[PDB]
Amino acid sequence: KSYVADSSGQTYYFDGNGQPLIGLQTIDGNLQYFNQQGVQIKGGFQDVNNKRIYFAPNTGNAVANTEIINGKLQGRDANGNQVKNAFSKDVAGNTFYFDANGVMLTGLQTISGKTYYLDEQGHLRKNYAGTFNNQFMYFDADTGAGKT
Amino acid sequence: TGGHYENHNGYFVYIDASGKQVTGLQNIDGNLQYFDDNGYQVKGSFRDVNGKHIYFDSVTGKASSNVDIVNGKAQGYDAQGNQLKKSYVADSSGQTYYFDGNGQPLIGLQTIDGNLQYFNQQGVQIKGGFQDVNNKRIYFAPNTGNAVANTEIINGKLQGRDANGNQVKNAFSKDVAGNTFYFDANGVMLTGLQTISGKTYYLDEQGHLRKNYAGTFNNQFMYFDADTGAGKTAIEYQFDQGLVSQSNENTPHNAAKSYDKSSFENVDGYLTADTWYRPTDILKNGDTWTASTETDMRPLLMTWWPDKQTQANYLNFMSSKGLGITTTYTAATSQKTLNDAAFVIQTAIEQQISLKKSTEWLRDAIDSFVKTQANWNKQTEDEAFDGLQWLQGGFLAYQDDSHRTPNTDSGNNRKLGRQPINIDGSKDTTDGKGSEFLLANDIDNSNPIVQAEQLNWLHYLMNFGSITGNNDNANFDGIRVDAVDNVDADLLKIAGDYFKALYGTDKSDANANKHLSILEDWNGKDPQYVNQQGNAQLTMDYTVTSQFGNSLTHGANNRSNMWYFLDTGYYLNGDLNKKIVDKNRPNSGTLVNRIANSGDTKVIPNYSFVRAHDYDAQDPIRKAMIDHGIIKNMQDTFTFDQLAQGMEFYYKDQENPSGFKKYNDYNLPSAYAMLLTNKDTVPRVYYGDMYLEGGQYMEKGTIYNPVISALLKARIKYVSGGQTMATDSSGKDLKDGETDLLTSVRFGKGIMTSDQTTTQDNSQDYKNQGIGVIVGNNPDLKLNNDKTITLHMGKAHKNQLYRALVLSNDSGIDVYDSDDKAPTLRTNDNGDLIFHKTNTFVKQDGTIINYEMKGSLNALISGYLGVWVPVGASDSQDARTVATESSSSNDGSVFHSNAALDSNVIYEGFSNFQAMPTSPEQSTNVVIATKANLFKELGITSFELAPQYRSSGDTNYGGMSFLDSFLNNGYAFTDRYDLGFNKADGNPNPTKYGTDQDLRNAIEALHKNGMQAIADWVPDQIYALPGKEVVTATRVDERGNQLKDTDFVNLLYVANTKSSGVDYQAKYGGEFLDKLREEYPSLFKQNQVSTGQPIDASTKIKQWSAKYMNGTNILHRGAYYVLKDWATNQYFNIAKTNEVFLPLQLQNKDAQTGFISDASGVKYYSISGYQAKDTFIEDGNGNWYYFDKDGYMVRSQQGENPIRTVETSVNTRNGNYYFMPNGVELRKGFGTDNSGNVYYFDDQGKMVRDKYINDDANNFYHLNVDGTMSR
Amino acid sequence: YLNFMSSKGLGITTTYTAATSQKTLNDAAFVIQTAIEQQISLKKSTEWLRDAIDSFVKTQANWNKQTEDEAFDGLQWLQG
Ligand SMILES: OC[C@H]1O[C@H](OC[C@H]2O[C@H](OC[C@H]3O[C@H](O)[C@H](O)[C@@H](O)[C@@H]3O)[C@H](O)[C@@H](O)[C@@H]2O)[C@H](O)[C@@H](O)[C@@H]1O
Ligand SMILES: [Ca+2]
Repeated sequence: KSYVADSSGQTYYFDGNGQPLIGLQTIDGNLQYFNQQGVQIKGGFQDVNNKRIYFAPNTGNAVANTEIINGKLQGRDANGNQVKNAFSKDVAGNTFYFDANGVMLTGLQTISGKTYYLDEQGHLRKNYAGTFNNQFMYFDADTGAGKT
Repeated sequence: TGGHYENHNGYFVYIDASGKQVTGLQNIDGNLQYFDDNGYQVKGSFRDVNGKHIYFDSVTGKASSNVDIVNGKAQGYDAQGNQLKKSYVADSSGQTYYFDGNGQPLIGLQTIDGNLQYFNQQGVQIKGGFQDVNNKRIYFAPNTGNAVANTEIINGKLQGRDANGNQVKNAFSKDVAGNTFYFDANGVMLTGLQTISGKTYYLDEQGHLRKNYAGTFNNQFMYFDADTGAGKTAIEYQFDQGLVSQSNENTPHNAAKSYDKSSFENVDGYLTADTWYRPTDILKNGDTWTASTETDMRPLLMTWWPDKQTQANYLNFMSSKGLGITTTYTAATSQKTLNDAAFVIQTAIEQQISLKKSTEWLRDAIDSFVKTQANWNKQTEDEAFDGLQWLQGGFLAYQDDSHRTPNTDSGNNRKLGRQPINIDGSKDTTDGKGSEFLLANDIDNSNPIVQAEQLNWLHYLMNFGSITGNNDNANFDGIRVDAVDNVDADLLKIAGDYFKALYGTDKSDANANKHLSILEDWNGKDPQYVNQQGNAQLTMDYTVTSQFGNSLTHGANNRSNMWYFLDTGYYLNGDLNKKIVDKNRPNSGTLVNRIANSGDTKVIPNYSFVRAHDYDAQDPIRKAMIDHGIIKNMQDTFTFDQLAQGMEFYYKDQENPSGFKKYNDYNLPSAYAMLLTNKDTVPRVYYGDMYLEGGQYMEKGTIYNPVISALLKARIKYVSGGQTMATDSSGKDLKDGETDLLTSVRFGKGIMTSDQTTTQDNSQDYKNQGIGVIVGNNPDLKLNNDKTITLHMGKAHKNQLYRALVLSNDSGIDVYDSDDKAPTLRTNDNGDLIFHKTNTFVKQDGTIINYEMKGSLNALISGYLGVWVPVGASDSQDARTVATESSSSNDGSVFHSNAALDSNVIYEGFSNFQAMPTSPEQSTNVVIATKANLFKELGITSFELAPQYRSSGDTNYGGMSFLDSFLNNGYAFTDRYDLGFNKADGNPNPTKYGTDQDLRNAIEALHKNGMQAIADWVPDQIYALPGKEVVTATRVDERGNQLKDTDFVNLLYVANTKSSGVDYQAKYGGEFLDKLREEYPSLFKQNQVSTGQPIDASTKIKQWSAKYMNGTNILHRGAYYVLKDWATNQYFNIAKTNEVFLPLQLQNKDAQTGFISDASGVKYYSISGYQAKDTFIEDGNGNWYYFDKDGYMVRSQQGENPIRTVETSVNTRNGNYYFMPNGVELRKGFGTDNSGNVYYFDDQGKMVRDKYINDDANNFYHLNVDGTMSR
Repeated sequence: YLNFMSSKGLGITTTYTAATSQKTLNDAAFVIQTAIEQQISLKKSTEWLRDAIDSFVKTQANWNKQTEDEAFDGLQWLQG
């Protein structure tokens, strides 16, 4: 019931019997994946079951991430479900918003009666002041929502 | 649970199940959130509740860890709002602090958990950069922040920095990427070949140390170590086993008493890892050798092993069970030592046999050990889950291999994936090839003998009552074809022509319709093939089932508009005014256009549904169990108790008054309203929409029951004539007034158009017929005050009074059983019922009523639904059209979509997730008999019964069990002809649904009530066959295509393929064919498409075996469970004494094993004593070698190319390898040829071509087509 | 100051912020002054307070090294 790093800095988890876990496993709250050889997947996607999940670079924990499918950015949540009508992060730390059709949004966007500013790259901008509606608007450091 | 989320002025509010707006901290459905005094929700800010300081996330508003500047200083906090001590915390901007014993952040250099880290003046952790701490200079890692060696470019020269921040001089040092460099006395990185401390290393142009790199460095070959990159000469042989004799004083004793089936447990003559044999003598009690008696069997692995690796594992494993000194033995261990050790284990074994007076304990020890080994478990079977492999872990295709496995040869049959669109194999190279493999053992339906047997079974079912009870009223009338796309499409023709011959289905609609038959045919091109072939069975119409998913049935919020139901593209330019049909579209659209269907243009006859036993049931019900932790995987095995618990949550979710549904489908009444009013379709109704899918059969009705029941009885009364369909909508996007509310109308018996005022035959039936349906998918729909919505009931219904059958509102859907109890409304001169935002309706006598055209949300709807009928309907009014006896059509076809066919309704009267009957009286088919009446009066003309076949149950010979099997639903079965017969001891043995008598009584009862009974025809597979055979097998995907990266090709495998031969398949198999060939010769003379052959009744199938199968799901036995000699690659066998092949130890001959040099080269002998020829061999230290046809290891010469092309008996291994002077195969590394060109060789030694290749240190290289490295 | 003196048993232990109303803080400084004069009479001394003030003063960034930009590169290695 412990992790071990080998010579190459690869990571296994051995259970109650000393035998390595394979496949999807939940360590406490943490969700992790293990390949058929018992090695922990770190810093990459992985098609477990029906869904598709990204696992973090050093912790190896399941988290939201974005990848470019065809020529369009797509968003992936912590459960491996693609994101529609919601905000989702990538591992770098940027937040994006994806519409009903799963496509990332760009520019100034009014959602649920509040207004957020997304740059050319689709990054949600926080602590950003600018004349957005041709009228001054400061975008919150908290949630990026426009205040007057 | 049970409170909705609302957004006001940009903020989230939560309104309770109580109906109260929520303030304060609240754990809602497992998420911790906060709302201020106005009831708005907080995100990306900290709040104080009790003595807790809790941050909530900026996206979700969910409680999680952060750092707050509190007064002057930084302080960390957890998810529950406790100040953290001696822990890391990451803040909102992804930055990291470490807070000490007092909660105060550490600053400057520090060591934690053996890791050296730095913190800036504010206490933030430095990551991914250098840092001048003290006098020195240290790099800290990107994510961990731990101190590590790194290199930076000073001036134009790379420099190296170690973990302590000192620059590196006269040593090796890494960079973060992973590359090693060497730096000289003057600190400068070195290049090229370098000799340091009496050893030589190769550094490329970039100064990277190259490991596992072969190349001619001194003009003389040199292999650079995988460990440290130090050059070896590769002249010393690395194998540690010289040629040794194994024979000794025990050989003759442990030798086999006989070389045949007497003395060897076997399958089809071959041996397996867990084979036991009869040794000549037995070391009884470990004391005295005594001749063996027939019953004294012992395990092969006590005496023999396939390789030293396995031998060493056996010894260590048995040691661990108390049998010997516990040992660490490796393949490197000398053979002599291992063999001596095996005998001391043998001794201990014989001692525990005398002590326990048993061998069962050993059987279990051997079994356990055998599954330890990768070659004898699934790891060598390439488990995968993409495609239909999702079900069972992957498939094996059996092969025609007359040399090794002749009982298993199919006679050049096994045509795979001859689905409708690929019946002639013309799409075998594309994705259009059918997925022949689905579940369990896939039957070879491309073999004419098997095709005949499927027809025998078919006849048996259509005459089940005559055959099993001499009751001619207990016979099935039609069929459902399970898994059409996974079988050879010949079966359709076979079935079609049978029905033609016996029932004259191609004569008339009355004959055709007396034997209603349906197809589970999911491919999008199946409908048009079925129609080209004359519609012998009805195709499904997925296009409508699909659109229900998108527009009503699936999801909340985003849904396709109701507009999509029209498929306006059917008409040219979507011009409803002009209505010119589009002759040449991209082969798309809904199957039957219903915008203005006057019955004038012929369409493909079909059945349609909203749900099925296997559509929108299986997945939801399991997602529910997963979500409540009852199982972990969709494939996981679950018990009935596990299912019952999960079902409670499923039901709770289904009937949720909130109106939100996590697992269940939305708008089901509204979906059925459309299904049951549509022209040119035979609707099918799912038991599970009427009664609950779990527990006992008909135990409790669903909430939707009354509404759907009403729709069904009204369909008998009012549904006939032409149809129109429109929406208050023009496309994806809605203009100002537009509601996207759909209006569907039927006119009455002879009325085919809006503007038609009377029938041609002057029948008056039409006046009290017809129906109006209005449906929306928007529960928040509110009309403009101006807006009016219209049902054009038609010019045949001028000035007529209409009354509601069904109306939605905010608490449910009201259902009106008769004209008096319902609100009426009268049509105008043109025959339109006009509706406004606000309506005041009058009952015919009773009262005046108020009603808003308002979207609603509750358990029974998320949208709008209104249905209206003409008042004054007779009690026995019947709008159906009876099918005519005349030969209406010379088109050749069987079914025709018309008013007669549309007068049918199929009821799929079972669920896969029903519980097992608690008593005989509650068995499904007993209940069906007593309740037949009820279905007559809902207008069901055909009752689709579950598959009646005896469940294979919990029986499982290897590989993944499936839910069909362990839930006993009847899709997984062992005996195809056992439908609930008693045990031969006389005792009852019902299926899940009851005995054979219960079934015949159930079928008769349906005929007594004017309904047909449909038999589920399941020709694709059969489960859990008790007898083993040895097949030749290749690992394949659903389509029977070999996996790309598999070495499992044409290997011998023990499968479970043979039937009991004393079952009902044996009794009734092939019996009725002779009778039928005599009576209808043409059936047996007609050629099938896929084969060019007719069916072959010259051979009867009373017992299944592998020769009639295409394959199986993987059985977790291993690629080499069937034992083989590595040297010759010949498998051991003892069937026929003329062609015996055994290890020489077992024949008391001398088995010599090991590597031996001679003047020509090196040779190798396997443990079984044979010389290695034309095979690859792995030594005890893990190195691989290739021995050519002559028997000599391949090795590179001075001045010659080390790269050698191999063509072996083992085809999968063919390729280009790089053999060093001592014969070692290069693996996972670069190799230079004699000319200085570099190539790369993969995990298995093979050359790689035409692709980019990546490195753990992020170096990228390219390999051209010819193999060379561009880089 | 109010939080620090509170923690020594001199008042209700408090989280006060710069956001707290000036009125509330001033009232609270007086209830602390009162508590102070009691422990001065009780101990008949002011040294205890001298040590309490010293300690509190160095708590504050403007009154300790944090606003002095401590560095150790070059000869600054010797004394900061
Ligand atoms: O003990 C493991 C490790 O813990 C720290 O590093 C963890 C992790 O911290 C960052 O990412 C965390 C993540 O947290 C929230 O989701 C934020 O809102 C995100 O912006 C943020 O990324 C950091 O980015 C990662 O690089 C890092 O792995 C300590 O720093 C380590 O020393 C310690 O070993
Ligand atoms: Ca098949």
